[PDB]
Amino acid sequence: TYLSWRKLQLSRAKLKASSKTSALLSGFAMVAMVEVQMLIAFAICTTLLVAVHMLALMISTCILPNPHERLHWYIETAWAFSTLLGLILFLLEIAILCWVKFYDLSRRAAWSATVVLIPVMIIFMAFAIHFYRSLVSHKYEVTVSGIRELEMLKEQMEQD
Amino acid sequence: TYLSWRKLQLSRAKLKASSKTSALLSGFAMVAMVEVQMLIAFAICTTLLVAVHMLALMISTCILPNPHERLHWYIETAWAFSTLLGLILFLLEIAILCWVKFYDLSRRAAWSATVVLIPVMIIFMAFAIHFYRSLVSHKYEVTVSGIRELEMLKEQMEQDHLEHH
Amino acid sequence: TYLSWRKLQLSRAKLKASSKTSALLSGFAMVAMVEVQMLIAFAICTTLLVAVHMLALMISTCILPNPHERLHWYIETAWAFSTLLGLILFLLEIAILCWVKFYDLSRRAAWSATVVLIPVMIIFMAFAIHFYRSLVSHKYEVTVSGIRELEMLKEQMEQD
Amino acid sequence: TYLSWRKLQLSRAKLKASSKTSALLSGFAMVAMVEVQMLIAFAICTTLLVAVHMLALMISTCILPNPHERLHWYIETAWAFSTLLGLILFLLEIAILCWVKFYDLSRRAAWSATVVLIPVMIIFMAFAIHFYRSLVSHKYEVTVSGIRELEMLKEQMEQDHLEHH
Amino acid sequence: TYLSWRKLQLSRAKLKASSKTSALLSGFAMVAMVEVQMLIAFAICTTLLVAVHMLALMISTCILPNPHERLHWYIETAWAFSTLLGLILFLLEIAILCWVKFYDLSRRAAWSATVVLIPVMIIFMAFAIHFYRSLVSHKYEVTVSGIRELEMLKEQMEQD
Amino acid sequence: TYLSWRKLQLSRAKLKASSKTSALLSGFAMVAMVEVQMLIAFAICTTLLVAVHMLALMISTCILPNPHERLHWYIETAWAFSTLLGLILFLLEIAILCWVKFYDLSRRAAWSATVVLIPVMIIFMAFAIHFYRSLVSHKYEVTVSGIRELEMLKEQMEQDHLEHH
Ligand SMILES: [Ba+2]
Ligand SMILES: [Fe+3]
Ligand SMILES: [Fe+3]
Ligand SMILES: [Zn+2]
Ligand SMILES: [Zn+2]
Ligand SMILES: [Zn+2]
Repeated sequence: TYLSWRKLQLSRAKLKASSKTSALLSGFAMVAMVEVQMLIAFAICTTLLVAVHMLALMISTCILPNPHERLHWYIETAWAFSTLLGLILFLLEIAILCWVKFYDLSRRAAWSATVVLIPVMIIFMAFAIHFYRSLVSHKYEVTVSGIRELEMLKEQMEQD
Repeated sequence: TYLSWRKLQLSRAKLKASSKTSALLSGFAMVAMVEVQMLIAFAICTTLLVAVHMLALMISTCILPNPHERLHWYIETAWAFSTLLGLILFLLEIAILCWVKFYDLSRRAAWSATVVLIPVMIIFMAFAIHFYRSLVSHKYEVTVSGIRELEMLKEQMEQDHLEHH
Repeated sequence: TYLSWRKLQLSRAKLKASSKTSALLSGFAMVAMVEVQMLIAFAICTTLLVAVHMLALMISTCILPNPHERLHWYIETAWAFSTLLGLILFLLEIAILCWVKFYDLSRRAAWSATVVLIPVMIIFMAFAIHFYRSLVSHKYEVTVSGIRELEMLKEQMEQD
Repeated sequence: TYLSWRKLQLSRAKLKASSKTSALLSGFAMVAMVEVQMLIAFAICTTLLVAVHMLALMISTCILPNPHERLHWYIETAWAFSTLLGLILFLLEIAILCWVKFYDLSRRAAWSATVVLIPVMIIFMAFAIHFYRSLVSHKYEVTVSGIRELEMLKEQMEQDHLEHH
Repeated sequence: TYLSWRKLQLSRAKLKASSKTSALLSGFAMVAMVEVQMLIAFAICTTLLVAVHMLALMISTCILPNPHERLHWYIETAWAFSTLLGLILFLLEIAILCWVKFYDLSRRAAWSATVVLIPVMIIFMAFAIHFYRSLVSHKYEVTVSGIRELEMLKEQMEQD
Repeated sequence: TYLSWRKLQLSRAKLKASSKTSALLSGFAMVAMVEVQMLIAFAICTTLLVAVHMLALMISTCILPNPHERLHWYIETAWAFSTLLGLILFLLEIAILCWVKFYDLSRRAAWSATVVLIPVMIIFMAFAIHFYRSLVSHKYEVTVSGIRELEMLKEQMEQDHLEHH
């Protein structure tokens, strides 16, 4: 009873927060684009960011009406994946914007920012891979996949 | 008990989230339009986007007061449909905006974006079709459904009034 | 017990959502007006939109402190009516804004938008009528009024 | 039990909504003022609007820690009053803004708007009066009410301390 | 049980509202500053306002993980104090902004606004004093301090 | 029961507030940057601020699905740390902005502000250090902790599968 209650309240706080954040990032970004008016990057990015976020929101239009377990995990993962694509794209978006604001101003600064982004993107790209892998395949293989990737790390910290 | 409780808390988190997002997308889009100030497209889009979202918000003004099941599902579906049209129109809106911001600047970028929208747009249009199909069909079933509930309400006041003497 | 609990949680999610949306639409609209600077329309509209929304919010300042049933339904309906007037006015506002942005630019587009608004406004005007009618009169007459208007529709779909 | 529960959940939804709206109207107004950059009116209004709203927010900083009943109603009423002044000032603010945006443009529009505000303004001023009247009256009753509660708190620490030995 | 439940739900609605408002005031203010571009005042103010608010938010990062009573009241009061400093600073900020918008325009108006602020600031300064006094000292002294300050008022209303 | 309930409602109010604030600070900062359009500082700051906040938001994408205790505390701490870095970077961001807005205008004001930041910055850096220290240490403990939980999950599917025959 406490487990089903916790699961349901987790989908309910995930609904309310996915909604507020996807909507807010999308809106702030649209405004950020109109306010300033590699550019193929800028457009494909803004447009992709809003598209991916709207996808997540719709997945919150449809989880409400809806064995059951496998379908709910595929939908859940599609929502999580769309959302992660949105956070990543919002980061790329601010990179491309430092780029556009500083283009004819200072190249050193722009390049510096876009560069300091790489290590975080790696962690970001890492998870994006897990959610994508989890989407095509079944829980087991990805569960064992995950134990392998973690155990091969357990050997590194000890050596040091 | 847990089922009716979960259903009611789902309509309550759907109310609170439909409201916050419909209002936020609409407001942000209106501001985005005034800030830059194929164009027939831009205007019809902004205006449709705000109209469809206001529709959703009103459906959240009216689900609160509310056999009942069929009527509640139709209203629910009209809400889901208005909302989905809003997400689509918001996406269309950012396309038209890349279009307008980049028009005399770079055609390659704008076109590239507007194109990369297609695979996602398919999924959006797909669902929009299902939600539309559910509405047109039950236009019949529900109107009646609503008559039966309003009648039962006219009847519950007649019984509740027959005891006042 | 479940009924009184559901009624109370409905007034509580209606309070929280009326508040967030009335405030957000009002603020976004005020900003939309200052950012661009038939115009009598534009001013009367912006001003009416903010006034009607503030009305709803105040009705949320006063439902909190407060036979009881009839008074609560009149207040409820006044809140719903103020809110609906706000959604309508927000739509009119975006119409008038396409109008103002495109005036000396393209008349075809502006007129096109303001036109595509009519069928939705009808549905909007329709409900605005119900809430107004519900305000002056008592539940019964409007309940029967509603059964008549719906039954006269039951005859149309069958014929086709 | 249901009554005390409902009262407490009403102060909790009133806290969460007072906060979101007071903060949002204030922020939006400040931005609206800087964006355009009878004028003594414009400044006194913006400044009063933000001040009154910050007042409300602080009253939400202090209802959280809190005989008790009379004190809680006075504080509640000060919150409702600050909030209502904020709604009024926000309305006044958009009037003065139609005024300023349209000043050298069209006087007819600005005046028309500012006029159409009157019937609604009456209802706002009406309630503002009631909330004001409740405050001035109990300035007496409550101060004392608060002394009795703070004393009982000074006394509950003295009893709670008499047992430590 | 009802008391511990109410206390916990009060810290939970205080968390959610401190967060939304501190974040919103800080963001709106940052934007208000960039949009317009005694000035030492303007900068020290904007900067202090954002700093004090971020302080409150962090205190909401750390109340979540955490005899217990005395520590929780010191943290609580530090949060309340940071928050109050934020509301005050937001008011000062709008004063300084009327000041900056009207400087070369109309001095009468600016001075008028900044002046009408004083009586509210007094009430604001008053509470800021209570929360600060409550921070260095223990509950008792400030409780009695508070009974003295209130009783000396009970003598004024009667005389009139 | 009350303890596990309180813990779960604390992660739920922390989820909802981390989300609203991380998203709002990030969006507001991006807009603040485009609106004005030592500068290497300005760019690295804005970009770091948005990156660290997006990190926090994602940690709220993943705490929802989730021995378990140690893993949940590490994830919790990574969230608290990303969030705190965001508050710091937002503060740094408004400093750099006083700097940039006032650069060719008044150096006294900008410098004054940027200086008055120091005592608060200390408290922020202080906590940032503790949260960092907790992470580096348990890099060991947790990885293992997560292996034990994922294994137990691989084992609970093997038992749940041994009964299907
Ligand atoms: Ba501008
Ligand atoms: Fe809630
Ligand atoms: Fe909320
Ligand atoms: Zn009779
Ligand atoms: Zn003693
Ligand atoms: Zn087998």
